Amino acid sequence: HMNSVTVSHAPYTITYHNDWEPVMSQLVEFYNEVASWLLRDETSPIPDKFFIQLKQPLRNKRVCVCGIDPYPKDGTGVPFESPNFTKKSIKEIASSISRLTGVIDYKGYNLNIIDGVIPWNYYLSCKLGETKSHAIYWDKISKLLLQHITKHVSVLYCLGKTDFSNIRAKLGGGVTTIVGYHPAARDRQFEKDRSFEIINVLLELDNKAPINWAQGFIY
Amino acid sequence: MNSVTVSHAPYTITYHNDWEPVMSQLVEFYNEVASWLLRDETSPIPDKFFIQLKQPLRNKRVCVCGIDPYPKDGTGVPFESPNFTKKSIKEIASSISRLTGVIDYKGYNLNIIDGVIPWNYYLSCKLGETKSHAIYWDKISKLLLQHITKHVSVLYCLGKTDFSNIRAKLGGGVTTIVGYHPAARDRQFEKDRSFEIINVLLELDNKAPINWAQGFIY
Repeated sequence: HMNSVTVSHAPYTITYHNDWEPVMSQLVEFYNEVASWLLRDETSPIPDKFFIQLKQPLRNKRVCVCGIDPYPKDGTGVPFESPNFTKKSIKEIASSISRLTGVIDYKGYNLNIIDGVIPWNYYLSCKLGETKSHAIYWDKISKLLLQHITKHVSVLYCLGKTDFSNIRAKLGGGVTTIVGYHPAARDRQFEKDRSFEIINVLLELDNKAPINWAQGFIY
Repeated sequence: MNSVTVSHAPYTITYHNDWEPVMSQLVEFYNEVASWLLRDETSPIPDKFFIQLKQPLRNKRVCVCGIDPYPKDGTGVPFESPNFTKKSIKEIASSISRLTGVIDYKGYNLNIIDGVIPWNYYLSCKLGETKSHAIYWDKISKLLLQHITKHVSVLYCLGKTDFSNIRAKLGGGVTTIVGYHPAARDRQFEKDRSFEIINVLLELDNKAPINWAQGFIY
């Protein structure tokens, strides 16, 4: 179910799943407006990995786990992913799921291999080593894409109370938005955060299947 | 424990200390719209508009919210029913009855429950007309709800259609659930699990549960 459109600058070709179709024209238009600017910065991730998450189906997703932007370094295009399992954020998320599920022995963790879950970066790049530095470039695109995502998922789970302090939640909507502590914050706080369990309670209340968070583990 | 003056009726607003950081803008916003708002007969009466501001907020962990007051005989206390005839509070009491096991009762009040603040998003309607003062309360409503959600752990909105266009900067801290309106005649509120799930959500947020049985009047 894959398609392809072209943008005037790198990565030139953008692959996407059918479910993203209603957005892709405005996306191409918007990205052509800012690409020349942001590409003059070296970025995390690299341009070829900006949009790889658009390959994912959305209709089978019921939970979005969203961070504000990619890792300052070594981003892969897949939000929170750390191939060698070294980034603090994914390690803490893993520790939380470890205590939750009883899985003690694991090599890594990836939110992208969990049924029903799509991990998301609100901004799709940052200047290398500088968090939120590409906000002005992704702004319009960021609203466009997230709004489309929340047309499919039942729960939007944002990580970072400061980062998402001004997010406007739509009540009725059929989408519940919760904002938790950033996993790489301070004074634990994220560790005692039970947002993953809360999500499943919300899902089951909405008569949806719950998330099997243990699926994220890599052995 | 406090008081401020406004230019139109009810001319004065009494409030608890916890509402202090909001009262500056509230007076300003109310003076802007009160003139048009007051040309209609309202439910509730102007002197009952803000009586829920007398409630403490620091000791509240659950907000139960309707879109606006009942079009007749509103008391300023959301969902309150003196003679216990409004279908809303009766369906609610019925649900709480099943949850708590309390069988015999002659009434129910959400406003006498520790940790719970009943709320109406819009603070008035024209007498006999539902959702008619949305355009006057809009700014005020966002301000007051945002403040509440700085304190409560769970926000329970009743009426999916009613709240379908409402957006809010929740922040927190706050888990939101939106359920069917209790007075809906196409729905069976007995099948609603919202009240039961609230205490689960509170436990997951490491808070004490709500004792819903405190609502019963005997």
